Amino acid sequence: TYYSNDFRAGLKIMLDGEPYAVEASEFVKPGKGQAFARVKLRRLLTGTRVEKTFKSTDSAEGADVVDMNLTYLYNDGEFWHFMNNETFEQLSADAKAIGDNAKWLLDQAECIVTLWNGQPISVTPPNFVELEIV
Amino acid sequence: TYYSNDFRAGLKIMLDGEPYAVEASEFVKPGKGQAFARVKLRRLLTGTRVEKTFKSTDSAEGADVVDMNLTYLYNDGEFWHFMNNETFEQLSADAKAIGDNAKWLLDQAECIVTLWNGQPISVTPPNFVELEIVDTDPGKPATLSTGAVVKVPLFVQIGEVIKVDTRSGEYVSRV
Amino acid sequence: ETASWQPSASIPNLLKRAAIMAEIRRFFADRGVLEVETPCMSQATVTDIHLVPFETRFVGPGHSQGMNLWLMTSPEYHMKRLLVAGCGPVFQLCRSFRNEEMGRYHNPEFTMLEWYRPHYDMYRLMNEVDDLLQQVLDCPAAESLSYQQAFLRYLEIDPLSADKTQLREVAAKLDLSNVADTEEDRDTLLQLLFTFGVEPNIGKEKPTFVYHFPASQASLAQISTEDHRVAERFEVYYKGIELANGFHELTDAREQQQRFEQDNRKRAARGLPQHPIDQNLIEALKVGMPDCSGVALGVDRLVMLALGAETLAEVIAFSVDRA
Amino acid sequence: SETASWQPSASIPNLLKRAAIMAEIRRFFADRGVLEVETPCMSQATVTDIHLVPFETRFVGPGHSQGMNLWLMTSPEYHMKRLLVAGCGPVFQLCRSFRNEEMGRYHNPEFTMLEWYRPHYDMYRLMNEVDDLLQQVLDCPAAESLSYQQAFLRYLEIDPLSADKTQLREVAAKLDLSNVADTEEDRDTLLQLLFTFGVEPNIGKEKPTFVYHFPASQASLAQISTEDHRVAERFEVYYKGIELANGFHELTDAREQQQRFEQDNRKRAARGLPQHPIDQNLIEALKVGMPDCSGVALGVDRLVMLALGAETLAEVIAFSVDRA
Ligand SMILES: NCCCC[C@H](N)C(=O)NS(=O)(=O)OC[C@H]1O[C@@H](n2cnc3c(N)ncnc32)[C@H](O)[C@@H]1O
Ligand SMILES: NCCCC[C@H](N)C(=O)NS(=O)(=O)OC[C@H]1O[C@@H](n2cnc3c(N)ncnc32)[C@H](O)[C@@H]1O
Repeated sequence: TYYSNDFRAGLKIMLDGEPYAVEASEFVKPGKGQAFARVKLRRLLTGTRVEKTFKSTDSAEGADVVDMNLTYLYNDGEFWHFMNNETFEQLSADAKAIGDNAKWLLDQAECIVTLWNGQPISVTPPNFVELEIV
Repeated sequence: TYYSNDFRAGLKIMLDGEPYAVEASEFVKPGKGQAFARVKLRRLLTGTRVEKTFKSTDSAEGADVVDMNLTYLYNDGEFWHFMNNETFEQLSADAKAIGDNAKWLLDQAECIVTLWNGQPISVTPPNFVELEIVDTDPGKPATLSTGAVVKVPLFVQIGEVIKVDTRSGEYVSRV
Repeated sequence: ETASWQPSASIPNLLKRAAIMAEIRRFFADRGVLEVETPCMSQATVTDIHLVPFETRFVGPGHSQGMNLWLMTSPEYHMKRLLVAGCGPVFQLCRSFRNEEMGRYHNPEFTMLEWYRPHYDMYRLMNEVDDLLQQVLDCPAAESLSYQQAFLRYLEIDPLSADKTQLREVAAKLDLSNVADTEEDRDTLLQLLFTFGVEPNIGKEKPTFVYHFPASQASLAQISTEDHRVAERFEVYYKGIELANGFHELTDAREQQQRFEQDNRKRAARGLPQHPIDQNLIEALKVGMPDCSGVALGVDRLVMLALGAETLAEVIAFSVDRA
Repeated sequence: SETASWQPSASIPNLLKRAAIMAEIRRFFADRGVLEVETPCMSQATVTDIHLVPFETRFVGPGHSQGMNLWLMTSPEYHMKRLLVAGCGPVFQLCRSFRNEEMGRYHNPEFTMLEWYRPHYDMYRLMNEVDDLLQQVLDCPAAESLSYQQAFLRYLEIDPLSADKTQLREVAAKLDLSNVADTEEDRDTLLQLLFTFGVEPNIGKEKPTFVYHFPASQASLAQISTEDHRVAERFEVYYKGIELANGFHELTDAREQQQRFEQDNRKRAARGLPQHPIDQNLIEALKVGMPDCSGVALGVDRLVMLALGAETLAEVIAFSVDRA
């Protein structure tokens, strides 16, 4: 758990059931009012930006969100497969997880995958790919 | 039991065995210097004024000094005798305590006796006393029943009683 | 750049800041408003619920006695004592302190500009402030909105009648449920909605005055005689920055003492320490203070907006971080 | 008898005249292009100056945050010197300063200070500027000025720079001060005892009196004279029995300055006084480079007091401690 006034950028926290990344935080305390934290967050499960308010005494649960640089295997039109050259483990990313990236996911290539609690939710393709001109 | 910068007019303190009464205390602390207490005191044994510096940390032990109204009764070459109107007890003051007021004491006079540890260290007679002239010639010097010599007008003769101001030792008027 | 020994404010910025200070003194000198200097330390403090002062202890010469003191959160109590003493209109540019307060726009110690105007109602005072913001910010005459119309405009809700349920869902639309659904204090709800629903959309082009705050948020202001629902309190905002808080001062000793007593009851009920009521201010109020209006403005914030700096630390020689 | 406590300690007329004096000082520097700066009242570090005891406070951050102790500034010097290094040029400040364990006719735990710094001014050129200010505000004549030495001869007929520790106590016994001198083993301590109770009460009677070139040992943060390394480039000005200002040709060597602080702490440890961590921000700034300059710290309250004919600090302060 982290305290409202520790919300530095890059912090992953659990909120109302979802994982978020802290983009920025600001201290707010209006005339005759209590102290707050105005936080700009990254709603991971949908890639959108949201803003939230917290009491300076509020806190949040750290969330499990790491970036594995797993290698892309192939997709069966529905799932995109990745593997760990060390762990030997594989993971499947659905269409919403890989999102608007399948365009550059060329068979056999290392990618940076953001997984929340093990399973992927974000796919970051190394945008230095050499592709075909069909 | 008292601190330098806590000294204050009236406080009775001890300094090298002698009793002193504080008149004024001033906090002093110069640039890059330590703190002091520059104070003015009255050397109670010599009715003298005096000034000295203490470190702000320095302390002084209290002193048992108190005034008290007593009535002078008599002198006998050894002690001047006064009496406590309340307690019914008496005190004896030597010639040091009587200081220079011996010549103003008349049986029955109310006097302010400054006591230190019980014993008297100074005596204050009434502001005005009424004494008879036991010798003088047709201002001019006159001798009082107390032995005191005062200047009076030329038209004042022996047998006449006058009032003198014991503070300035001057003739004030006739009685 | 950032080596800690270096000042957080740039020399160029410090040069202009000074110029604005002089501009401010002049402005008051031209209006015959006397300057005064009140203490930074005091045996008394304020009961205001959300403020938490600094404490320090005075020990006399030679380690004799001891005495706890509080750093002034504002010069207000002392200046009210002065108004009663008969000082006439006065202002002050002092350093104030507020613990637990640090951020982009807050520093534990900041410069406050506070002045009182005998015989000026909330409106005549506000006009004086506007004239000051116009000269320093070089902007147009501010706009004036009532707390009531500010809510209706930006949140289509009436803070004077709406109830916890109706306004708790406005909080959900602003996505503040996490801090609202669990709040049972109507005033705290309003503040939550105001600071996050109205403040950020206010004063975009020119500064904006908002008056008649709810009576519950009067602080030391008088309650309106017309509408007992609002107080003679106002604040002014610009570019999303809160610049000053002022009001038609409460002059009834009785009522003023009750509010302080309430502040202490609210603090204890929350686990916050209670602070002794400043008897001097009370006593002076009993003697009788002139009908007047006062206001406190955050100088650091004025300078910040005038030089277009992005943070308060940029217009302060040394913010706490490196003080 | 006394007026009710809610009331200010100084008369309103005095408060108005104080404001006029305040404006008069700002005008004076504004006319000479000296920049006004406001430095912090609270700081992570304090001074090591042996006889100063600073106020202390605790800063707690928003929400859950480790507390951080802070000291209230006894003077703005360390910040202004850092500002000097940052290239601010000639600057001055009218700030509120704080010093614990100081209460009296001429001291207030909190007081107002006028402190300014002149890049490339030597001790004498700064004193002259102090002279201009005093004449300006007090409307007195041009001050006189003597060295710490010739000031000691002229009143205690002793050469401070030479006179051994024994001759020192004789002059002490002369003015009845032996109660603090005899057991005293520090040469500068006796020298200070003599100076403030032997020279200060006799100077500045008719007009301000500057006293420069204090022993190299009482240099504080001032340079030691290049010529006579027995004295330090430091001066103090007095008037009507009141110490008004303390200034000096600033020590620019960071290496030297650091050691000096280390020596304060040791002298402190000895005296059983608490030690204080050396302000690294001042040292780091000194390492980068502080132009040669001179600074002075003037007690405004005492200046306003003299100007108004008041007899105590409390009569020129809105609210004295007992009413604060
Ligand atoms: N009776 C006169 C008005 C009283 C106002 C009341 N005492 C008060 O404090 N209002 S305030 O809004 O809390 O503060 C006034 C201004 O001070 C500024 N301020 C407050 N806290 C800080 C901090 N911590 N840093 C910088 N500036 C600050 C800001 O502009 C505020 O609008
Ligand atoms: N860097 C050059 C200036 C150094 C100044 C040095 N640090 C200093 O403090 N000198 S001082 O003599 O100790 O203080 C300067 C003046 O501040 C005033 N002063 C000091 N302490 C007090 C108090 N306690 N109350 C009121 N005025 C005070 C008085 O005029 C002193 O002469």
